[PDB]
Amino acid sequence: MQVILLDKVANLGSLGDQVNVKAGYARNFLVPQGKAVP
Amino acid sequence: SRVCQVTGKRPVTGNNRSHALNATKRRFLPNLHSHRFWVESEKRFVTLRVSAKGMRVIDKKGIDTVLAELRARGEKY
Amino acid sequence: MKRTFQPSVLKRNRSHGFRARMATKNGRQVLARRRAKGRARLTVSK
RNA sequence: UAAGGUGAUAUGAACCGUUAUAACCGGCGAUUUCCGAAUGGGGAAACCCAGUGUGUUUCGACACACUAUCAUUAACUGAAUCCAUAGGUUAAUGAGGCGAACCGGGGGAACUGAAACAUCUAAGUACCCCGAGGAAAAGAAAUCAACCGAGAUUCCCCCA
RNA sequence: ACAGGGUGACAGCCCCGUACACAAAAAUGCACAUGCUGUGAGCUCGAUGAGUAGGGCGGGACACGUGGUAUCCUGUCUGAA
RNA sequence: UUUGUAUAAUGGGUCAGCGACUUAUAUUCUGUAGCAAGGUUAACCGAAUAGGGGAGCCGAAGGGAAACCGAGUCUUAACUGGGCGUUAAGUUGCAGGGUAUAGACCCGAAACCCGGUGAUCUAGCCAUGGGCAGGUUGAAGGUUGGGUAACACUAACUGGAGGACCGAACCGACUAAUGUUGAAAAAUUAGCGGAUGACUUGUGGCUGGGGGUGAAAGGCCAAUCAAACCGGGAGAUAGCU
RNA sequence: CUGCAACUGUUUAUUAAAAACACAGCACUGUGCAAACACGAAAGUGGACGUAUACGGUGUGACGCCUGCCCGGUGCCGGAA
RNA sequence: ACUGAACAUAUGUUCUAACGUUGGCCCGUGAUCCGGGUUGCGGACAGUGUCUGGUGGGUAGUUUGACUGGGGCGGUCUCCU
Ligand SMILES: [K+]
Ligand SMILES: [K+]
Ligand SMILES: [K+]
Ligand SMILES: [K+]
Ligand SMILES: [K+]
Ligand SMILES: [K+]
Ligand SMILES: [K+]
Ligand SMILES: [K+]
Ligand SMILES: [K+]
Ligand SMILES: [K+]
Ligand SMILES: [K+]
Ligand SMILES: [K+]
Ligand SMILES: [K+]
Ligand SMILES: [K+]
Ligand SMILES: [K+]
Ligand SMILES: [K+]
Ligand SMILES: [K+]
Ligand SMILES: [K+]
Ligand SMILES: [K+]
Ligand SMILES: [K+]
Ligand SMILES: [K+]
Ligand SMILES: [K+]
Ligand SMILES: [K+]
Ligand SMILES: [K+]
Ligand SMILES: [K+]
Ligand SMILES: [K+]
Ligand SMILES: [K+]
Ligand SMILES: [K+]
Ligand SMILES: [Mg+2]
Ligand SMILES: [Mg+2]
Ligand SMILES: [Mg+2]
Ligand SMILES: [Mg+2]
Ligand SMILES: [Mg+2]
Ligand SMILES: [Mg+2]
Ligand SMILES: [Mg+2]
Ligand SMILES: [Mg+2]
Ligand SMILES: [Mg+2]
Ligand SMILES: [Mg+2]
Ligand SMILES: [Mg+2]
Ligand SMILES: [Mg+2]
Ligand SMILES: [Mg+2]
Ligand SMILES: [Mg+2]
Ligand SMILES: [Mg+2]
Ligand SMILES: [Mg+2]
Ligand SMILES: [Mg+2]
Ligand SMILES: [Mg+2]
Ligand SMILES: [Mg+2]
Ligand SMILES: [Mg+2]
Ligand SMILES: [Mg+2]
Ligand SMILES: [Mg+2]
Ligand SMILES: [Mg+2]
Ligand SMILES: [Mg+2]
Ligand SMILES: [Mg+2]
Ligand SMILES: [Mg+2]
Ligand SMILES: [Mg+2]
Ligand SMILES: [Mg+2]
Ligand SMILES: [Mg+2]
Ligand SMILES: [Mg+2]
Ligand SMILES: [Mg+2]
Ligand SMILES: [Mg+2]
Ligand SMILES: [Mg+2]
Ligand SMILES: [Mg+2]
Ligand SMILES: [Mg+2]
Ligand SMILES: [Mg+2]
Repeated sequence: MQVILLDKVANLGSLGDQVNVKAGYARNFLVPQGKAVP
Repeated sequence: SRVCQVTGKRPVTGNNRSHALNATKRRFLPNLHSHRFWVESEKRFVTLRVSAKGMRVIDKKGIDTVLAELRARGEKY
Repeated sequence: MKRTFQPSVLKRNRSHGFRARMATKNGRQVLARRRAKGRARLTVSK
């Protein structure tokens, strides 16, 4: 799943970076926390 | 009922077939799971009973778009 | 000797009466069949 | 429309009528107990028991009308929890039940045949379920054809 | 008008009918005519259906039993232009 | 029905009425009629048993797996060969014989499957009520006296235990006789077992058919049980009578 | 005098009441609780408002004296290089 | 597949955010259901779907020849002299 980061996430990247994460990581953590978006 | 709220997937019947081609009736069930979805717009979690396939659809179309389709079909959540 | 039919009106009505028949779809099918055939007496109900 | 008649058993009793409110026939109305989806609650169908509001009262009581559920919409209200949402209340609109066949869909046998029997058959038949209509369903080519062409669906006769 | 029924036996002319010609205060069906309200046709410029087609696995429907087996449907896992 | 029946093998008390080779479509053969190298139309149109409609079907050519060739063709490198063909009768009705598919001459299983109806009988359980004349026996415990360092132990009284005893009601059902087209589709008579209990009984409730329930007999589940009853698949199938 | 069953019970409604079934007692075994197990496409419910001195399954069948040898076969339990 | 993240060397440990909870408390609420909330405990395990090997009289459909001095048992079943 391709996501756009809205925050500095460790071993991933910084704000405004497109990165490919496992869907579960995005779906269940990054997005609901607000650390990323699609 | 074992029905996916997103896709409408439900149990379908078919056969088991032996090596000797004996047919016995069986069902194929959808891969259903209850999942809490974060609805960013409404600042809340919504629980849907969805197939794994339905979860891929939600990823692609977004939950807001999918919830609209549910409201159109008149399926509560 | 004690025979099989031992009447109780309460039991009769509860087992076979109109309201027992109306309680289930199969009971309602009994009434439909009996109406269709044109029975004078639909049930044991008196 | 009429000289007879008030349905029959059915005899008579009391009557009605004969030139047009006798009767009879047709259109439109009125009345339409109780049970039954049955819907105010309940219930062993044709019964038991209410609430609310209007009146009325000779203070004994009486009459009438409302009062189901669910869906949808709207309004108002409203938790945990700050917003909110869930929930709650009221209103409006609709639904439910029945029905011989025909129709679409969800499920779906076995006997039987195969001279046994398991693939296969019977048969997607019987049957159960849901839905719908006067019909239903199907339908306007990501279809065929064969280098020529045809031009949605359905039904009938061929092809066989 | 000899369809038919009835009448004390098997009736064209006894009765009721039949052929044929007529009929509606009222309600109502249908076909045309015409008021009114809603309706957007036509033209121009665009747009052209994605968890989809296709695929793997398991089944099903196609006359076709998976077979060398096309095409269709999809429970499961994927996935274009 | 049989090799064979007066047979003491089967069936029929008698009479009257009813009761078994059908129907549809396809196919082949025979008869018959029409037309004839042709014959005939289907659906449909038509008010038309007419007429239209020749889409088709059968026939006038076969040989070869086939391409293909064609009064020939196949086989073979090729036939002196050999196989199948070549000498005009077909076709459409109508009637009939047979075959095919259908219940297919009629009647008849035991069964299988599907949907319902049943626990008013009975099995188990659940709740709530009731019943058990009369007579016996005499557990534990206790008291008092004896006895012990204190216990222990011991006699009498008291006490009232028990799937305890005898025996009616009540519940059963061991024996015999009777009855066996019964008084009765399970009883009567004389005896018999239990009878304060793992007892018995009333009322209501729950469990449902490959299911229940079973102190277990395949017992019982409405006089029905190695798979209830009713309706349906259904005219199952029957190389048998 | 003796067989069988310890005993009271239970059973083939309608040809069997028994030596059959049950039984207290015994043993093996499963089960740590959302228990095993059972009914149920499921939700649930029984087990149990119990908790290993408990619950389920299996065999044996009061009590007395006892219950020998065999783990090759079949099962079960355990190991895993 | 639902199903994620670190770290060390496919395997382990740690983590929380999916998921579970038949722990506690709060609310809907007059409620041992259910849902929501808060929190704890488990935690990418468990569990469910599809696929797959094993096991599987627990259940189902069936099969289990003929001759024969009755049947069974025995013998025989095709070919040659
Ligand atoms: K009513
Ligand atoms: K079969
Ligand atoms: K056969
Ligand atoms: K057979
Ligand atoms: K005469
Ligand atoms: K006449
Ligand atoms: K796909
Ligand atoms: K004979
Ligand atoms: K005889
Ligand atoms: K014929
Ligand atoms: K002929
Ligand atoms: K030749
Ligand atoms: K001829
Ligand atoms: K026949
Ligand atoms: K009772
Ligand atoms: K049965
Ligand atoms: K019965
Ligand atoms: K003895
Ligand atoms: K003994
Ligand atoms: K006895
Ligand atoms: K027994
Ligand atoms: K051994
Ligand atoms: K062993
Ligand atoms: K939690
Ligand atoms: K897992
Ligand atoms: K088995
Ligand atoms: K012989
Ligand atoms: K002999
Ligand atoms: Mg009511
Ligand atoms: Mg009422
Ligand atoms: Mg009441
Ligand atoms: Mg057969
Ligand atoms: Mg209508
Ligand atoms: Mg339509
Ligand atoms: Mg006469
Ligand atoms: Mg395609
Ligand atoms: Mg596909
Ligand atoms: Mg393909
Ligand atoms: Mg496939
Ligand atoms: Mg003889
Ligand atoms: Mg003779
Ligand atoms: Mg004689
Ligand atoms: Mg004779
Ligand atoms: Mg005979
Ligand atoms: Mg005779
Ligand atoms: Mg030819
Ligand atoms: Mg006693
Ligand atoms: Mg008895
Ligand atoms: Mg007696
Ligand atoms: Mg006694
Ligand atoms: Mg036996
Ligand atoms: Mg019986
Ligand atoms: Mg059976
Ligand atoms: Mg049949
Ligand atoms: Mg028959
Ligand atoms: Mg002896
Ligand atoms: Mg005994
Ligand atoms: Mg005894
Ligand atoms: Mg007996
Ligand atoms: Mg006896
Ligand atoms: Mg024993
Ligand atoms: Mg078997
Ligand atoms: Mg069979
Ligand atoms: Mg033989």
